[PDB]
Amino acid sequence: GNPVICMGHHAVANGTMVKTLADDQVEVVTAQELVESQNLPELCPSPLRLVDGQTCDIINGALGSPGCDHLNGAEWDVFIERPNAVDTCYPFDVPEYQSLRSILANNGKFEFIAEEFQWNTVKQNGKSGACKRANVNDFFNRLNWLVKSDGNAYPLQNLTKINNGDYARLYIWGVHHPSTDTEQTNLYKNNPGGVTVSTKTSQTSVVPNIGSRPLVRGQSGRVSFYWTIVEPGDLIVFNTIGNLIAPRGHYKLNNQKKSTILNTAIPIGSCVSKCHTDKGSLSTTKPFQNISRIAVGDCPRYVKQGSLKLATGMRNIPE
Amino acid sequence: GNPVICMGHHAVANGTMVKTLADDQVEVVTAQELVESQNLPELCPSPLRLVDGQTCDIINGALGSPGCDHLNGAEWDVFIERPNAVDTCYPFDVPEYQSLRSILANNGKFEFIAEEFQWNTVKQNGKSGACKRANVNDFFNRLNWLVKSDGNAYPLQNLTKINNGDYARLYIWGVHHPSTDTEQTNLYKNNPGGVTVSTKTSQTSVVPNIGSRPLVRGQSGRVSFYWTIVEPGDLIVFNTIGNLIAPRGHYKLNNQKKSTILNTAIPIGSCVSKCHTDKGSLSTTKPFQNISRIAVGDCPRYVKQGSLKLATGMRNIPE
Amino acid sequence: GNPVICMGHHAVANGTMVKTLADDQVEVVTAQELVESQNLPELCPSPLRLVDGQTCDIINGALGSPGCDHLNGAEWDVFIERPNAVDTCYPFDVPEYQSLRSILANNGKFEFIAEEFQWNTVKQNGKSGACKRANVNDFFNRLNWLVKSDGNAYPLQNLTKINNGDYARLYIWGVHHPSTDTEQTNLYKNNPGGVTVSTKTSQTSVVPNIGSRPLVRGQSGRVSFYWTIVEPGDLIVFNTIGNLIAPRGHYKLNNQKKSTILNTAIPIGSCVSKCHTDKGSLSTTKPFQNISRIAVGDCPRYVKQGSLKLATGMRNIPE
Amino acid sequence: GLFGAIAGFIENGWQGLIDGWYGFRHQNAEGTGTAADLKSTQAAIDQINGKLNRLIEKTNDKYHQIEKEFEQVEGRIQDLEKYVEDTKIDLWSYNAELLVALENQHTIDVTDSEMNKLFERVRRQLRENAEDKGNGCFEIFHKCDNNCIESIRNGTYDHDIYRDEAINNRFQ
Amino acid sequence: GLFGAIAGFIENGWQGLIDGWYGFRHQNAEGTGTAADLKSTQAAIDQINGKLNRLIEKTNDKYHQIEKEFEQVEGRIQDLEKYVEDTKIDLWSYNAELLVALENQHTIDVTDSEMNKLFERVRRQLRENAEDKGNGCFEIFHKCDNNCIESIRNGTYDHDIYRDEAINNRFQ
Amino acid sequence: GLFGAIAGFIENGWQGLIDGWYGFRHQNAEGTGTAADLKSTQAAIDQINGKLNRLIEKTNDKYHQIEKEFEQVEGRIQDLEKYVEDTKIDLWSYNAELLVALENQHTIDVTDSEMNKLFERVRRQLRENAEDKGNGCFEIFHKCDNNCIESIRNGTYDHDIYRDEAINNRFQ
Ligand SMILES: *[C@@H]1O[C@H](CO)[C@@H](O)[C@H](O)[C@H]1NC(C)=O
Ligand SMILES: *[C@@H]1O[C@H](CO)[C@@H](O)[C@H](O)[C@H]1NC(C)=O
Ligand SMILES: *[C@@H]1O[C@H](CO)[C@@H](O)[C@H](O)[C@H]1NC(C)=O
Ligand SMILES: *[C@@H]1O[C@H](CO)[C@@H](O)[C@H](O)[C@H]1NC(C)=O
Ligand SMILES: *[C@@H]1O[C@H](CO)[C@@H](O)[C@H](O)[C@H]1NC(C)=O
Ligand SMILES: *[C@@H]1O[C@H](CO)[C@@H](O)[C@H](O)[C@H]1NC(C)=O
Repeated sequence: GNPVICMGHHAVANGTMVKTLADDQVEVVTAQELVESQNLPELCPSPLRLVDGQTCDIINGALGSPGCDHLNGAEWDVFIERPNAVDTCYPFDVPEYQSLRSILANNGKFEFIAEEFQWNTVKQNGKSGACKRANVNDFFNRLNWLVKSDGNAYPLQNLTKINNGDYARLYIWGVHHPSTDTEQTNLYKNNPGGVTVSTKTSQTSVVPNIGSRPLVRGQSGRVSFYWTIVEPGDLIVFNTIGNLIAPRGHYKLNNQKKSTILNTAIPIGSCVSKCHTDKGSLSTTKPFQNISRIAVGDCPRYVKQGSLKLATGMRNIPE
Repeated sequence: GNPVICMGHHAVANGTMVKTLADDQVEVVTAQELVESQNLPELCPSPLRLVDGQTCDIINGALGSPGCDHLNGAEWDVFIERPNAVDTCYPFDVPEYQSLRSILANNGKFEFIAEEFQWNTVKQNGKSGACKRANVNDFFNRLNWLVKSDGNAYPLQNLTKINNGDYARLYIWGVHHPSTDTEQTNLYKNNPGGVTVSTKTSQTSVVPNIGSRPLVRGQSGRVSFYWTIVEPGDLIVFNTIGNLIAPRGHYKLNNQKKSTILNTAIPIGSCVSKCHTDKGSLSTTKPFQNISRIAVGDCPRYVKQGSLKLATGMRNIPE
Repeated sequence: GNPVICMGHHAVANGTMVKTLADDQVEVVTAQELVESQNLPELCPSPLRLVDGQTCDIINGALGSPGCDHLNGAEWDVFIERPNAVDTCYPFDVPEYQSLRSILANNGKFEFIAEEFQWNTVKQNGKSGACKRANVNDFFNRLNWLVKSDGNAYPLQNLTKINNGDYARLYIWGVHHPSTDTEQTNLYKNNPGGVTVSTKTSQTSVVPNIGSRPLVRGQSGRVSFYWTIVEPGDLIVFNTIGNLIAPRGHYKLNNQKKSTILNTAIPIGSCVSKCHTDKGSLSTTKPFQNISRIAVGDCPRYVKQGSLKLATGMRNIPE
Repeated sequence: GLFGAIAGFIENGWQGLIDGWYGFRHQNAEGTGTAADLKSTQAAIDQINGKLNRLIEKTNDKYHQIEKEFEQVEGRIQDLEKYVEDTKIDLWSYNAELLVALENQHTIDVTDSEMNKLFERVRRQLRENAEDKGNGCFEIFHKCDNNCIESIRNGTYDHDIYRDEAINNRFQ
Repeated sequence: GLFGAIAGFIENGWQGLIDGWYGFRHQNAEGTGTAADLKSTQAAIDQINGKLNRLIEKTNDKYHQIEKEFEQVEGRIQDLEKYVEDTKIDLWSYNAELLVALENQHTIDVTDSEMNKLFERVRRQLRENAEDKGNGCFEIFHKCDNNCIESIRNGTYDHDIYRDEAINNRFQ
Repeated sequence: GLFGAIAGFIENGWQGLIDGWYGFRHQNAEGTGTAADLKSTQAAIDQINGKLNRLIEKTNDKYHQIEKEFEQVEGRIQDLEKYVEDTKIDLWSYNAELLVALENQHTIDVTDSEMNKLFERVRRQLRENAEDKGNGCFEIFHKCDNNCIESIRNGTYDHDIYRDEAINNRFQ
């Protein structure tokens, strides 16, 4: 009665600590990290379709400000908006800015359908020094600045665009706020002005607000931009006695809107990834990440923990 | 030393696959489905109280449009709003539409309390061809269209309603937007009009907006509706120099608001269920469902999975 | 072959019932309650910094209404706002009330920086019987009521404040709504009035609304308050032809905003706690609480359950 | 399973066991038989029902909520409403996925455990009168008629009655 | 429990065992006694306190949030605020309900396991010198005085010392 | 572990076992040796892989969401957006924290279980020919050359062959 057989298990010199229900630090033979804490220093242009706005944010892109011509016809899964983007035109605001930005970004393309508006008597294509294009006074190339005729006339405008296409139309238009009563009359004769844009079931009415604003690119006036969506089987009516910044057409809206926008200064590179944060793309399989709450695409879920180790082996008890 | 006794367990010919932590497909003897993927093709009128709006949505129901008389006095747990509901009156909009719809739906009843408004000099009960009732020009029967007297007078209106009841009051009122300066003067003499409705601590002021809107039922004008809630111990003051669409009273608000609205084309049947989706009622005990995120009542929780099988037996190893 | 040794475990006369996956009531030797269902009848002033608004809510505190002088210079982690707070000044409203209240509360201090505004011709320091201070007609001590000169003049106001400090500035200002045309002219000569306040990139324009409101402290008029934030490197421009309730300076905004507000009638005591509810502070280590969804500080997570017992011992099988 | 009984040293289940989850299968001089064990079967069943009752339990009784379907995009507020609902759904879908997984893993370990408990019960009944064959079967080292077998199944088996016979057979 | 010791082959607990969670109860020629086992008791306690520390752990430190009480209905935005909070509370309440259930099920399985470990430890100490009676008790087939018993409890028991005596008693 | 094998009656692991997770270590007249067990190792590995597959599984494929960073405070709506995202993050962080803890606790119990299963397998192969020494080692009471040892490891060991020799050595 002398031979002996022993049953046992493997071990390593130095294992990895993991958490359980009952212990914050248990040494196991092998483990796998579930939190991704590294990012790429660049944005991957594949397999998602990225469009770099460069010096234009998505709002000035849509208005057609100087320097945004490269965005014409662009299509994107993710619009890349740059923090150092700058205004290069007449000073403006958008009462529901984030909402318009959301719509443009979500839609995912800049497909503009030009249209002829038969405006009456009034002069078209007004320009400004605040919006210069190659040293020449210009304006938003998607917008049409209406002013009084040489005969000092600004008659009531009353125009209709009917939509019997198979897509919803996005009309972007604006109302100009002069600095003084003089500027008001000098531009639009009538005082006060007024704009009313309406569909069958919705409407927007704006009365201009005359007053001095801070000087921006040599202007105390402001343009406030609005938008109107026109569904198939609907129609839009523009009504003005002054101060209208008219559209030159409409943007096409996709029926299905699948896109978005990402604001970051990180440059676009040559890598391949379907997950993008504002800190750069991720190339990982881990189920979680702690890099940024701002993440677009096929991404790990954002968590606060810097590390969460999944045990992939038994307890390590060496010797 | 020859007899033998064996310990064992049962098995079936063909078992059911379930998921665990370690295996996506394990065969067990029996299992139970936790996701409900079947619905009834109808809405159950018991034990919840449903009110079918039919051709009237809840907003026109509150306004008292033609065809909505059947909703008078209605009380509901769930207002059933129909996709094919149509406008049958003067073209209108509601600046905070979804908010008004929410309040009316949540309140859960149409209890209208008529009141006498001693309007001065002005004509009452204005009607329109856009809102015909049995071939006769009419209007919202909860609203009162004030216009100038035959003596071409529209004096400043200045009326007060005090609330010393034991319930909060909902006043629904509107402001009319004429198509032209002519229509403005022809209706209200003064130009411009103006409305101010206020309580002790809140107020709403509206200036009419004259302009051409699209033709709807033969009208280029629009009515914009607003509302004012008057708590017990408070009072409401109506102030007008034109264009007011006056209330004929107020709706009673329940102190506790427990109701809601469900928009669907699904017909009401004869079944019994306390869970309603926009696809029809559910008759199930399962803890989850994948039919619709839109669910009202005592319902299973909505999940994405089409199926989730709970093991109710041991592993099946047949032969 | 006679001795016997037995292996066993302890038990008590009466144990505690707990829940598991398979049983709603299991008796274990010991258990620990994880839901905190008791609160203190007072608010702990340590170690968090509490500021009692007393008879002043945070809005009148900011405006500097009579009775709010005690809030001058105050700094808080949690502003304690009282349900029985009352208005002691000219009747007012705030178009985005909850938004302004949030900003003030979140900012966490009342550091007012007085500035000299070189208003032209107009009289300053207008007062009112609705806002008495020691039997003398007064006003919000942070606001400056501009009215017409003795020479019956109210010239266009056109003033600029530039921000080259290292902090963002909060300007609070208002627009007065007269009860009648007479009151309008008697106060501001011009009719109508008008206000335009703007920065480089933002603006707010308000036209007064003349009409009768309910009598509050002997007044039918109302003041609507607005605000403008001016970042470093930006500037603000005030533009008025009447009805402006001008600021006397600006509040300092912290870069990092970490504070909040708690509305409750619970008195402040002498206890120490970092968790505050609207029902009183909590002093507990439990991970959960069922006292109130409204909780500020280092608090247990709010749950619906009144009790959840964690087993801290084996199953109790006595005798 | 954690105990390695079901799909372990028990090679397979018994399709002929139709009146129980666990049971006895024997062979003696008189013949063969299969009989279900009541206590083991009930223990497994009760614990599985406990899961069922706790699971199919609580209401989720909701009425006025938020809009969840939208004709056209509006922007900021609609984005938040859509984001709130999608967030809710993912979390709950996760909960469901995990819950079922947890229950099933536990259900299998419980049933595997109950099998093992039955084998161990009988092992302790037999004492030195039998030997583990390794396949969940005990070789009984004494004559054991149908009455003897039943006494094992119903727990009245007295090992001292057969011990002398059994020890003699085992070790000579 | 998964191992079937507590509320299993151990018929009940000991109310007289007030200094430990597990222990020994013996009877020999000199009398009877009950003594706690420190190692088994401590193992159970450490794992249970471990749960407690991980549970009663992390802050949830929140200040500026959203309004959660409302005087009167406002509509869309208030509906969303109300819906967001109600959604949050249900999710956390679920988490709490499940957490306690998971911990408790595990706590019972651990304690049942630790009982079983102690019995198995002693079983291995005794070798061929004792027999399992079926109730968590071992019949010892040799004279075992108080010093002998203590050697078992403190793990110094040497089976070879009594082996001849024990085997002779067992099989003759 | 629940079974008390790993970090239990097995005092420690084997750093020399580099081609398996579990195995055999023997000493006979011919010498000593260590050899991995394929079935036990594979069983542990497969179940851990199942966890990995189910864990590193599903997409979370999101595009248009909400703003999550803000230059300056705006009030009510921004408060709600911030509150929504913060609520979301805490819940998922909770989910992750609990998930890993649950998996790891289960992983340790599985591996400890697979260790115990192997020991029990060999125990049943050896029958009355060996005795448990208490440290995961069996004292074999008959001559066992390398072929004999291998027959144990590969499961072809026939206890009846050595039974007479073994019984005689054990009890005389
Ligand atoms: C112009 O306005 C009149 C009424 O003022 C309206 O009947 C007509 O349809 C309008 N024309 C267009 C082209 O909108
Ligand atoms: C993410 O975790 C890593 C460590 O895993 C840590 O160094 C880093 O700071 C974390 N990122 C954060 C907290 O944003
Ligand atoms: C009418 O207005 C005057 C002031 O213009 C006010 O004194 C009076 O109370 C008002 N009457 C009603 C009934 O509102
Ligand atoms: C729900 O699940 C069933 C299968 O269980 C599937 O056929 C159905 O399409 C699902 N419903 C959805 C995805 O809306
Ligand atoms: C006053 O207004 C004029 C134009 O109307 C402007 O040039 C000037 O800067 C303004 N002054 C101040 C102090 O804002
Ligand atoms: C909290 O739970 C206690 C019991 O633990 C109960 O008495 C109390 O009413 C609960 N508080 C609620 C439901 O607000």
